[PDB]
Amino acid sequence: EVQLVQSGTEVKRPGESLTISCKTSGYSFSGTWISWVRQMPGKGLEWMGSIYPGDSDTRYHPSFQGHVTISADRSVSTTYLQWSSLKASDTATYYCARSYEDNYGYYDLFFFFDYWGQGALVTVSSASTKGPSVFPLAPSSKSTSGGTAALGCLVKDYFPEPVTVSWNSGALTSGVHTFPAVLQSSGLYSLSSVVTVPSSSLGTQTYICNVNHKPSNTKVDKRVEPK
Amino acid sequence: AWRNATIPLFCATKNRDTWGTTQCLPDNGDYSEVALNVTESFDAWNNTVTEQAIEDVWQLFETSIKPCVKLSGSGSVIQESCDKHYWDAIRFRYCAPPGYALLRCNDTNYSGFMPKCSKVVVSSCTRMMETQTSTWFGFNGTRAENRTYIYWHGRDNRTIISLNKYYNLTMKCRRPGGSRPKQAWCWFGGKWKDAIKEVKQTIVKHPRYTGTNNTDKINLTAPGGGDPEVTFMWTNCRGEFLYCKMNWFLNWVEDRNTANQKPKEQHKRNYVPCHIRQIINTWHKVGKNVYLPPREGDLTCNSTVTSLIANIDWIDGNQTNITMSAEVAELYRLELGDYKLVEIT
Amino acid sequence: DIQMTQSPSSLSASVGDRVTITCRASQGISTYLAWYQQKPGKAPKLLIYKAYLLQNGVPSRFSGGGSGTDFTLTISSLQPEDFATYYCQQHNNNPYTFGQGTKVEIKRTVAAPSVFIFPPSDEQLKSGTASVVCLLNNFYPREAKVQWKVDNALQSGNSQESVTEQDSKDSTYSLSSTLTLSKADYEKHKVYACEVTHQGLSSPVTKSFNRGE
Amino acid sequence: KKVVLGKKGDTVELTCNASQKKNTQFHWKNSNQIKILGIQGSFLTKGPSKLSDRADSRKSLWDQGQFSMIIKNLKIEDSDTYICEVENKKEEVELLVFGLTANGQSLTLTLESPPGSSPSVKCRSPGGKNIQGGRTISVPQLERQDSGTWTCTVSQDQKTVEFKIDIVV
Ligand SMILES: *[C@@H]1O[C@H](CO)[C@@H](O[C@@H]2O[C@H](CO)[C@@H](O[C@@H]3O[C@H](CO[C@H]4O[C@H](CO)[C@@H](O)[C@H](O[C@H]5O[C@H](CO)[C@@H](O)[C@H](O)[C@@H]5O)[C@@H]4O)[C@@H](O)[C@H](O[C@H]4O[C@H](CO)[C@@H](O)[C@H](O)[C@@H]4O[C@H]4O[C@H](CO)[C@@H](O)[C@H](O)[C@@H]4O)[C@@H]3O)[C@H](O)[C@H]2NC(C)=O)[C@H](O)[C@H]1NC(C)=O
Ligand SMILES: *[C@@H]1O[C@H](CO)[C@@H](O[C@@H]2O[C@H](CO)[C@@H](O[C@@H]3O[C@H](CO[C@H]4O[C@H](CO[C@H]5O[C@H](CO)[C@@H](O)[C@H](O)[C@@H]5O)[C@@H](O)[C@H](O[C@H]5O[C@H](CO)[C@@H](O)[C@H](O)[C@@H]5O)[C@@H]4O)[C@@H](O)[C@H](O[C@H]4O[C@H](CO)[C@@H](O)[C@H](O)[C@@H]4O)[C@@H]3O)[C@H](O)[C@H]2NC(C)=O)[C@H](O)[C@H]1NC(C)=O
Ligand SMILES: *[C@@H]1O[C@H](CO)[C@@H](O[C@@H]2O[C@H](CO)[C@@H](O[C@@H]3O[C@H](CO[C@H]4O[C@H](CO[C@H]5O[C@H](CO)[C@@H](O)[C@H](O)[C@@H]5O)[C@@H](O)[C@H](O[C@H]5O[C@H](CO)[C@@H](O)[C@H](O)[C@@H]5O)[C@@H]4O)[C@@H](O)[C@H](O[C@H]4O[C@H](CO)[C@@H](O)[C@H](O)[C@@H]4O)[C@@H]3O)[C@H](O)[C@H]2NC(C)=O)[C@H](O)[C@H]1NC(C)=O
Ligand SMILES: *[C@@H]1O[C@H](CO)[C@@H](O[C@@H]2O[C@H](CO)[C@@H](O[C@@H]3O[C@H](CO[C@H]4O[C@H](CO[C@H]5O[C@H](CO)[C@@H](O)[C@H](O)[C@@H]5O)[C@@H](O)[C@H](O[C@H]5O[C@H](CO)[C@@H](O)[C@H](O)[C@@H]5O)[C@@H]4O)[C@@H](O)[C@H](O[C@H]4O[C@H](CO)[C@@H](O)[C@H](O)[C@@H]4O)[C@@H]3O)[C@H](O)[C@H]2NC(C)=O)[C@H](O)[C@H]1NC(C)=O
Ligand SMILES: *[C@@H]1O[C@H](CO)[C@@H](O[C@@H]2O[C@H](CO)[C@@H](O[C@@H]3O[C@H](CO[C@H]4O[C@H](CO)[C@@H](O)[C@H](O)[C@@H]4O)[C@@H](O)[C@H](O[C@H]4O[C@H](CO)[C@@H](O)[C@H](O)[C@@H]4O[C@H]4O[C@H](CO)[C@@H](O)[C@H](O)[C@@H]4O)[C@@H]3O)[C@H](O)[C@H]2NC(C)=O)[C@H](O)[C@H]1NC(C)=O
Ligand SMILES: *[C@@H]1O[C@H](CO)[C@@H](O[C@@H]2O[C@H](CO)[C@@H](O[C@@H]3O[C@H](CO[C@H]4O[C@H](CO)[C@@H](O)[C@H](O)[C@@H]4O)[C@@H](O)[C@H](O[C@H]4O[C@H](CO)[C@@H](O)[C@H](O)[C@@H]4O[C@H]4O[C@H](CO)[C@@H](O)[C@H](O)[C@@H]4O)[C@@H]3O)[C@H](O)[C@H]2NC(C)=O)[C@H](O)[C@H]1NC(C)=O
Ligand SMILES: *[C@@H]1O[C@H](CO)[C@@H](O[C@@H]2O[C@H](CO)[C@@H](O[C@@H]3O[C@H](CO[C@H]4O[C@H](CO)[C@@H](O)[C@H](O)[C@@H]4O)[C@@H](O)[C@H](O[C@H]4O[C@H](CO)[C@@H](O)[C@H](O)[C@@H]4O)[C@@H]3O)[C@H](O)[C@H]2NC(C)=O)[C@H](O)[C@H]1NC(C)=O
Ligand SMILES: *[C@@H]1O[C@H](CO)[C@@H](O[C@@H]2O[C@H](CO)[C@@H](O[C@@H]3O[C@H](CO)[C@@H](O)[C@H](O)[C@@H]3O)[C@H](O)[C@H]2NC(C)=O)[C@H](O)[C@H]1NC(C)=O
Ligand SMILES: *[C@@H]1O[C@H](CO)[C@@H](O[C@@H]2O[C@H](CO)[C@@H](O)[C@H](O)[C@H]2NC(C)=O)[C@H](O)[C@H]1NC(C)=O
Ligand SMILES: *[C@@H]1O[C@H](CO)[C@@H](O)[C@H](O)[C@H]1NC(C)=O
Ligand SMILES: *[C@@H]1O[C@H](CO)[C@@H](O)[C@H](O)[C@H]1NC(C)=O
Repeated sequence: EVQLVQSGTEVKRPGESLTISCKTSGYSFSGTWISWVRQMPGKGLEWMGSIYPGDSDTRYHPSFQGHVTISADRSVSTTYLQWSSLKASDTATYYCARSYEDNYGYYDLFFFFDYWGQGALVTVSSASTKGPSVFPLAPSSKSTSGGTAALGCLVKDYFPEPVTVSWNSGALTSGVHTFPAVLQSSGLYSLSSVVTVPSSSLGTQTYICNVNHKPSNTKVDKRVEPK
Repeated sequence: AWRNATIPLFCATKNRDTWGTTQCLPDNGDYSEVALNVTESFDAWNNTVTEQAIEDVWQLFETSIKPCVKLSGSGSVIQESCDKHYWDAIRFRYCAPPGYALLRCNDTNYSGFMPKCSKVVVSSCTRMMETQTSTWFGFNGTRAENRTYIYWHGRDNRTIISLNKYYNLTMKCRRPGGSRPKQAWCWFGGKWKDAIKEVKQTIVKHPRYTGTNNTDKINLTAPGGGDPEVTFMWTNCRGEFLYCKMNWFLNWVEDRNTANQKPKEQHKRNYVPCHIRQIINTWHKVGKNVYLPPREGDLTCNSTVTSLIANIDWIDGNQTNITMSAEVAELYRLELGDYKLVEIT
Repeated sequence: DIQMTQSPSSLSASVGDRVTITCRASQGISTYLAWYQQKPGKAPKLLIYKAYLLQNGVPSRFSGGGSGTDFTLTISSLQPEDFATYYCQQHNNNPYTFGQGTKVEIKRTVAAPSVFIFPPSDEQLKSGTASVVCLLNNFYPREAKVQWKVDNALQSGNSQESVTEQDSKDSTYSLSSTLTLSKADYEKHKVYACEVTHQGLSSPVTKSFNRGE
Repeated sequence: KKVVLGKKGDTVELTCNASQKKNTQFHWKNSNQIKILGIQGSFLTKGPSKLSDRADSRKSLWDQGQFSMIIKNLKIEDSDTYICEVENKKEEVELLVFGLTANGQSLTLTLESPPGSSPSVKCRSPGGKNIQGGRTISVPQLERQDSGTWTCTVSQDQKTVEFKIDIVV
């Protein structure tokens, strides 16, 4: 099988250099164009450039010319994407993408992408690794109706992503809504995880958050109780 | 290290060696190739190897079946000694002279125009190539594989299509003996209906094709008029030149609705009537050759059918014609179009 | 530089429906267009190339058409796995460009949001900031307007929203709105109110609390 | 654009500069893009166009580098813009075909034209009386002084073509 395997997640600061990579297998690396594609958060796909490893011929989208360098090493079947000086605006997901191979030679007519890497998350920010503060969202008279009540936790001020949130060590899965994190003016991330449960159970059953943030190796378990 | 080169090549044969201006050396028997770690450009038409092959086949053509009179379009009438002793069509290979080498694109993606081939192999000589001359179809070719593929001119809509070996396509021509000295039959064997379907499916998938994707509107098309070598399929058997009327075969292979046709041409048959001619138009130079009356006896020739010569014609998205071609030279651009001559320097 | 314009940006349909997306090129690209499918958190997947050719393995319910500038992608009978975003891409003109996407989400009966509100915890107040969370649960369609009011004073520029992906089973959305203030400014006012507008509501609904009660 | 004028029922020979590498296919096509003539090797091909029955080329000049299209028995409908094509290098030529017919008494020289032309006529008579017009020339009362051959000239912008008609009464 054809496989494009990219390097892992990256967290850098503005001004630093960065090289991410993509190692291929299952086909003749030298005889097919391979490209890099950017997907900014919540946005579409942008073709950045491509290289024909067999002779180092390169192409760049006019908006990325001079800001990135694409290269390849045939001895290890790998293509590289390099920035000399990162900006915060370079924060996005980056995809390795191989051109369609069986093009009868017409790579300029069939310049579409049949195999993709898993993607690489690249975060560029001046912020520093920081674990989250977890605050309870206690159920109240203003979080209840029809015998069902809403409660949750506020996972605030952490960098970088991601954060995982469980409820009662995974025993509670129904009604849970863990929201996608937002980026604040401070440069730190926040998110909330809420769950609806029967009001009758508030007095009896205990509800605890399970917040893990591996980048800072912080695990937290905050109990959320009424009043 | 090398650079592209244009220099005369030397030919090599296994049995007979002389014809016209051409003289070949003995074949050494080595058909090995070595893989290279390089990217190179290949082109079956802009190619000194196939250009030279076309010239040597022309030299062979006029010495294998000897004409009695050569009529040039200039007006010269040239008589020559002629008999019914003919040379069979041969196979020969080309060999790079010292200081030169032959590259070859060893890639199934090769379609006769490849600005970047990264599966290059090198050798001193080429494969053996078939030298028979015909229109419409190619016979006894050496390039058939278990797939259909197209050499498509990089700057035109000229093509030559390699038919799939799987379908076992053949042609048996026979002019029975007497005691009808100038008329015969040619029988088309093999799974012709599937082979043509696969040709059309192959065209639909090709990056160069922007016509209809409805294969019911893609059709083998006989030329409407012109020289007889164009309107009939042109071939030879036992030193006699055959001209075959192909209407019934086209009706049959495409399963056409023939009601709108003259009654004589409404038939759908896998065999076709052919006739022998003594005056032919020459295919490589403007002129006419005159040959002796047909020989006596039973004339029979069994051939594989390995290629289809055609232009792919469309002006919109509603109809595509695979127009049968009399461009004899395309046969040899299929035979050797994957080679390139380079100067080892 | 060829621009690809996809219509519509979003579209709702049910299992078994016949859906068709459009893509238009700022100039003619002949028949050289590709379609991709992308699901959240995963790489694009090629479906069609050269406008009408299906990649190996793609189910036959996918079909493509068009030439010149107007192209379409059609799914004959939508299946559960087909709910995703779809991109077109012209693939014969350097630089190569994509459409901005067409999202295909599940259809359901309109459902108004359950509005809840959470005052800031005392732990957070002890730390120096206050976060008021407004929660809209299990609504449809996704469009919603959430305005904050502090003592009937409209707030602007100090709140952030987050929306879930459409749920798999009941096909609704949820949205969180978070108002952030100093502990100081939070103790200078009394009424904090979350005003929600949405199609399933004939008049905007409000959820409010009084500080310290 | 080059323009060539022909007389109805006559023959015309359009020319094309056939100078390029060997084994380059040349084509004569009409404006609707259907082929009329073509070269394949040293063979002549003729297309679906049913004008091809009256179309031919001069093979003696194929060596000197000329791909002519000769059309016999010209019809008014043969008027068209024809294209000599070779690997997407086109050279056009507009052919216009006219006919000049006839019928004390009155003479009426009528001119037959294809749709889109704007022709003029300038006839002379045996006696030297000139006369001009558009579609038709008229001499309402024939003098008998002019029975003979009328040298006429038909014009279309820069180019002209000459007719000769014999008249009695
Ligand atoms: C695509 O490829 C196929 C396959 O190659 C081509 O088909 C071949 O075409 C050749 C044409 O030369 C056919 O060969 C000819 O067959 C003639 C008829 O053969 C039978 O009858 C004769 C008696 O008349 C028998 O002697 C034959 O016996 C032969 O077969 C047995 C069994 O294999 C052998 O043991 C024998 O030794 C024979 O080989 C057959 O029963 C035949 O007359 C003809 O012979 C002349 O030409 C050959 C070739 O040089 C000479 O060796 C032979 O001595 C004869 O020579 C006469 O003519 C030459 C000049 O023409 C003179 O110089 C001589 O002095 C002499 O007078 C030849 O063998 C072959 O059968 C056929 N194959 C098939 C499968 O159909 C296709 O043409 C090709 N297609 C295209 C488009 O190119
Ligand atoms: C078919 O032919 C092809 C073509 O020859 C062949 O492919 C080559 O294979 C060889 C290995 O056999 C490859 O050589 C490797 O190249 C690696 C990449 O080198 C480049 O990148 C280096 C790292 O860049 C980072 O760091 C630098 C320095 O700080 C920084 O500038 C960059 O921005 C980036 O951060 C870089 O260091 C390197 O620069 C060196 O070399 C260049 C070129 O000569 C020179 O100009 C520089 O001054 C400097 O000397 C270059 O930019 C490289 O990392 C790798 O190195 C390891 O192996 C070698 C031995 O090979 C050790 O000596 C070395 O210590 C390391 O262990 C190695 O050099 C080559 O890149 C391939 N070429 C291509 C085009 O793919 C195929 O193998 C052939 N196929 C077969 C079957 O034979
Ligand atoms: C092999 O054969 C094919 C098929 O014949 C041939 O394809 C032609 O390739 C040329 C380019 O070399 C194309 O010409 C381009 O046309 C662009 C606009 O396309 C539109 O208009 C076309 C013109 O037709 C009009 O006039 C005719 C009468 O003359 C009339 O019948 C038509 O209805 C129309 O009014 C038209 O053919 C075309 O329609 C086809 O294609 C579209 C997709 O684009 C498809 O939707 C239709 O169904 C139909 O198949 C369309 O309406 C034009 O913008 C372009 O101009 C620029 O690009 C060229 C190329 O680089 C530059 O040279 C030029 O300077 C400009 O930059 C150009 O004129 C022509 O459209 C192709 N024809 C077809 C049918 O596809 C190949 O060339 C052949 N290959 C070789 C090697 O010879
Ligand atoms: C390669 O194959 C694909 C199919 O796999 C093929 O796709 C077509 O692409 C062409 C453009 O090249 C389209 O033509 C346009 O059609 C526009 C709308 O036409 C409507 O009607 C179509 C016919 O329906 C009737 O007939 C069918 C039987 O044929 C019958 O079952 C129906 O019930 C009905 O009676 C219909 O197919 C078409 O479908 C659209 O909607 C369906 C329904 O959802 C959807 O499934 C399709 O995918 C498609 O989106 C549609 O309903 C028409 O407006 C447009 O005309 C404008 O543009 C042209 C020029 O482009 C102008 O000349 C004209 O003046 C207008 O401005 C044009 O006619 C065709 O509809 C596609 N068909 C399909 C099924 O996708 C490609 O063409 C093939 N490529 C080649 C090169 O052959
Ligand atoms: C260009 O090249 C294409 C091939 O690439 C070629 O296509 C061939 O077209 C013909 C028709 O033009 C095809 O023949 C038709 O097939 C249909 C469908 O067949 C299947 O399905 C039916 C059920 O619908 C089954 O019964 C059948 O067994 C098959 O499984 C047939 O329905 C057609 O039959 C009618 O027309 C025939 C004329 O050829 C008659 O012989 C037959 O009796 C049928 O007649 C009746 O119906 C007609 C309308 O349907 C009506 O007009 C008649 O008066 C009468 O009532 C027909 O067999 C053929 O399969 C295609 N071949 C391939 C390989 O696809 C194009 O013809 C060609 N174009 C040109 C111009 O050459
Ligand atoms: C030597 O040359 C011969 C002649 O070319 C060649 O035979 C051909 O082999 C190919 C490949 O094996 C055959 O192609 C397959 O054909 C079937 C038949 O279906 C078609 O025809 C019917 C009408 O009879 C149509 O209704 C139908 O729509 C098809 O057009 C196809 O079903 C095969 O498709 C598969 O591959 C597609 C992608 O390529 C998939 O989209 C499709 O769904 C099929 O795949 C499925 O099964 C796979 C296996 O589980 C799975 O992995 C996929 O995900 C998917 O689920 C295919 O097109 C062709 O018919 C043969 N032709 C003849 C005349 O026999 C020999 O193979 C060749 N030999 C060698 C050694 O090279
Ligand atoms: C693939 O191969 C097929 C078959 O060889 C080709 O089809 C031929 O195409 C030509 C031109 O497209 C056809 O000729 C045309 O016929 C039309 C219909 O004819 C009727 O009407 C006239 C007038 O009333 C009658 O005299 C006649 O008897 C018929 O009743 C005509 O209308 C056409 O004339 C007009 O269009 C052409 C261009 O299309 C102009 O040049 C003319 O000046 C005029 O404006 C024309 O005569 C022919 O009939 C087709 N043959 C068959 C068997 O179908 C395809 O063209 C070819 N495709 C490609 C891409 O090469
Ligand atoms: C030119 O291209 C052809 C076609 O790809 C090459 O021939 C092919 O070579 C491969 C590799 O030797 C053969 O497959 C191999 O088979 C062995 C034995 O089972 C297996 O161990 C390998 O993993 C691989 O599968 C393939 O069968 C063969 N195909 C044909 C049609 O011969 C050829 O080697 C290339 N030439 C050069 C000089 O590179
Ligand atoms: C045919 O191939 C040759 C190469 O073998 C091409 O030659 C080059 O042509 C360009 C432009 O004319 C020159 O700048 C190069 O110096 C040529 N190289 C050599 C080695 O001659 C030629 O252009 C090709 N012809 C076509 C029509 O593509
Ligand atoms: C072609 O012939 C071979 C044997 O020579 C046979 O195995 C194969 O099945 C044949 N193909 C068809 C389509 O009959
Ligand atoms: C050629 O085919 C015919 C008919 O199938 C057969 O009789 C004959 O033996 C075959 N071989 C030759 C050399 O004619």
